[PDB]
Amino acid sequence: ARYLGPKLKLSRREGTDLFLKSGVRAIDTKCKIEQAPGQHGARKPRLSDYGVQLREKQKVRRIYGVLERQFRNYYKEAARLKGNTGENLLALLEGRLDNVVYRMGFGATRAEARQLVSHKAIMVNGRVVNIASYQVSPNDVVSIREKAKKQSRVKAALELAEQREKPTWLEVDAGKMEGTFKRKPERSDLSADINEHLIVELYSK
Amino acid sequence: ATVNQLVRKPRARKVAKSNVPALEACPQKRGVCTRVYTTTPKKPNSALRKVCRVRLTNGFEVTSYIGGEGHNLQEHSVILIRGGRVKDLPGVRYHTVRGALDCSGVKDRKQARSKYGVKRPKA
Amino acid sequence: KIRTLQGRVVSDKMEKSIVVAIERFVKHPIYGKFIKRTTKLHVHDENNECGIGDVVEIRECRPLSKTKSWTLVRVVEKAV
Amino acid sequence: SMQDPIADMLTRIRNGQAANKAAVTMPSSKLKVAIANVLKEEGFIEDFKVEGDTKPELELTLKYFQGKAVVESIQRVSRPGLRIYKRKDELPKVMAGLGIAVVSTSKGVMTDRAARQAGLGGEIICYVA
Amino acid sequence: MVTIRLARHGAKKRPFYQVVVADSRNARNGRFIERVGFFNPIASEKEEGTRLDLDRIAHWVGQGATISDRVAALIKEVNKAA
Amino acid sequence: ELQEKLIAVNRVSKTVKGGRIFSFTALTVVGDGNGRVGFGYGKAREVPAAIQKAMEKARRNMINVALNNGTLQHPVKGVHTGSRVFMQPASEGTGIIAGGAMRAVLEVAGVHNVLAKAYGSTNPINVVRATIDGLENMNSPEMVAAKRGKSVEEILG
RNA sequence: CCCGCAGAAGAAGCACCGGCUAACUCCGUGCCAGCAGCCGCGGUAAUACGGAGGGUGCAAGCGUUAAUCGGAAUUACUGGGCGUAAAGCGCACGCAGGCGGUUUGUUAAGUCAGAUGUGAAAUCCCCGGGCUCAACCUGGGAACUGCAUCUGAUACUGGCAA
RNA sequence: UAGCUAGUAGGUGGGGUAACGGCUCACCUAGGCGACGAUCCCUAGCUGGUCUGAGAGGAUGACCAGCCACACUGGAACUGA
Repeated sequence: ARYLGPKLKLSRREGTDLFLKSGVRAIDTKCKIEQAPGQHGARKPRLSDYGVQLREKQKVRRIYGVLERQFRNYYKEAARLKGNTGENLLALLEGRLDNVVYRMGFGATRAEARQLVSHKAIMVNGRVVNIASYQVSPNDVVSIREKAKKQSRVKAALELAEQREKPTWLEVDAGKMEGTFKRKPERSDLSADINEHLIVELYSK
Repeated sequence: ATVNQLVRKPRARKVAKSNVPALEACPQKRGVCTRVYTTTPKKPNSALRKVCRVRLTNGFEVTSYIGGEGHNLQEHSVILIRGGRVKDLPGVRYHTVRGALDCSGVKDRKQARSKYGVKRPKA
Repeated sequence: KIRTLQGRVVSDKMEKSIVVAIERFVKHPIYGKFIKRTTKLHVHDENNECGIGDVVEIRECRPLSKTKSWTLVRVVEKAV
Repeated sequence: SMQDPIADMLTRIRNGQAANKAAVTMPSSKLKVAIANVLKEEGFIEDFKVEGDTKPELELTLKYFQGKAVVESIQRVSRPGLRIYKRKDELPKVMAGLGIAVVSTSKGVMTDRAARQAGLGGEIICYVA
Repeated sequence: MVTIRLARHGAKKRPFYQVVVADSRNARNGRFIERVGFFNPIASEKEEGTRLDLDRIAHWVGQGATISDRVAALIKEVNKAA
Repeated sequence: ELQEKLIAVNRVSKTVKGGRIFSFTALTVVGDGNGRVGFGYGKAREVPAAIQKAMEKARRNMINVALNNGTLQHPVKGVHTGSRVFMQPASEGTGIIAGGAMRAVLEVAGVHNVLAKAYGSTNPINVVRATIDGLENMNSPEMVAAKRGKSVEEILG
């Protein structure tokens, strides 16, 4: 159900940094980015109007590591929800348990965060959950279990979070390792470079 | 138009018939597979297509195309018959499912081995 | 109050029974046109108090034969 | 042979708008006056005269805000060959609400907008917008 | 014969009983007159777990409705006075 | 700031005494993304010149369309030469639901909603003239109130 | 369901890459072998055949076949046309049927408003809750666009009378 | 598939059914249905529902539930509410 592969080649096909390999070294410096998705990566294809829809749909999927079957269910849940469909779909992706712990800074990458939550290291509301796709509600609190605490993986990851953008929909203390989910993320709170406009259009055909 | 005429005779639907008239609502059937032979295609193409007539277990007598390079069918060896025409040979409406009861997979097929009934290479 | 239905007499030579057609003004399920439909009914009555081709009054009653589960109430605007 | 006197209004108005005619005339009736009164207070027609003792001629007077026609499209809905009736919750909104729908309700002839606050619908006479 | 009994619903190993007014000649989850509440055997302390419409139950017993063993304990379990 | 977009490129022939001499015809639309659209057909011997002659024709053939804060005002037909273009107001439609040569002329208008549907012919050249025809004849409540009613409030309920 | 042991150890394949449709080269064969849903490829320089490499899509599933709907506004009630693309009967009379100028009174038959009964439960939708999340279950509401009865409205259609 | 029907349509009287009823017999009347499709042929369990469809519609009736019919085939009756 996971990718399990060269998670920097996905950034080369999309032509942008997907934060799949953030880690301790901030700048990547070993990617050969924008010039080798494959053997014929130097050539620039025509990239027709269906292609810019498929590349946009895959790019958000590569970032969060969500497969097509689970991502399509997120779109149907965003369609039935009130308001803008693209806003709800990004909120649903931003409300995932494996995503929010990466937003807390307990994981250097989302794959590291997805492995951390699966190994029963997330201790939410005093109730342990190992499901990556757990949709967290507002005014909830997430923590780290004592059996998986301070084991040289998360302290190497929380010191990497001050060079990040400081999300405003959640608060991190990093001393008690207790993270709270204050509110649903807004459109201006996220990266703001991704275009959710092309996302809805592709599923309508 | 003219709705008053419509209540005297409603809109008749375009009734359609399938291209594979062998027991509708059925994926595959097996036949006793007599007279394996060859047929030259229509004029825009030129070949020696391996075709086969099939006496199905339902009583129908139809001809089917044997996909892949080479087969082991002769007058016997009941095979599995699935739908799908050829657009090269007039009359052929079906295809033989290679990898079935009595027809083995095509030798030396590394790509598209789910089709033509070819198993995974050992190493 | 009893549910009474109108209707015009079709056939009379039936020996103390009568055939009355009831016209219903129903809308088409699909095209939406209002087509006047006909509902024939065998109506019970006395020997002959209403002729052929006139409007009568009908009410539902106990079945009285293999047909004719409806009886007559009164005759209004009789035949000419 | 002159089945629908309401569509006679609608074809004369629509042709009156394309021909740039200032006024049109037609034999009047009680229903013809009622729809003309609805169009008068809505802004499609400034005034209409009903002169005539035994053969009244409903003299409509068309307006033009610009060189284009004020009455863009006007169509007959409740044709005599196909009667159309709508409930209070089924009243249509012609042209996203900014175009009226003349409806014959139980309280008289008025627009679809006026019928909704009346809480009762009726026969949709026409779509004028 | 009118009876007041439980209808077995819910997923496997998570039973949910709906107390219902049905005829004894009918099936367990079959034809019934009307439902009068529910009962949760595997319940929690959230808000509920047993709810019956006691005024409709007392209406049926005046017409000869026989109360089965579990719901009779549930009628005692709901504790009309407290 | 003009948001250029090529739609389709077709190769046409003339069939002259020497033989077939080919030519390329383009189809481009431009629009500032605030309510202005305009198309230029263009034709030349080669593709980049046929595109470029369509660049200049679209700029001088722009038309103004009033938008309802990013969507069109009311549902409308757009019939033009066998192409029956129809669009619904689709209040917050969340993404352009439109077909071939329907998306390009709309995304330059500056929209992100409204559903579209094309009936009859699907020829790219005619449908882009059908969309502009459907867009230009539309009126917004501020000038519907001028032509009729003489009031902005009572015409919209 | 919880705790302890050991170690990444026990766990990734399937289809496609000429256009439709996301993805390219090379090698071998040469209208042969073969592909193909359609357009069509293969004639000794094949992104269409077979293989290799690379990539694309999906994922404990992936392709093919079979069946329904959609696209198909190619049965058009919503929502098509009949001069030349398929479509005015050769023409006329005329029964049933369909529609019908204008005014007044009456009826409420059609139409509309309200109320009542009913439209089983389960299913759809919305607001919540419980299974570690989800699937799943469940509470309430909405809905079930329908039918019957009663009380009214009298504008439009119909009946009656002038 | 343009005519079908002779206990067939109705009436009087008798019998019969938990109960009306040609339900069943005697007599009389010559009636009854059908172009808003009777009779005949082919096919089919019906519905809440399911899938698809923006909607209208279209196909469908596996699973859950309500009703019906069947219990090797044909026919018949007893017991029993």
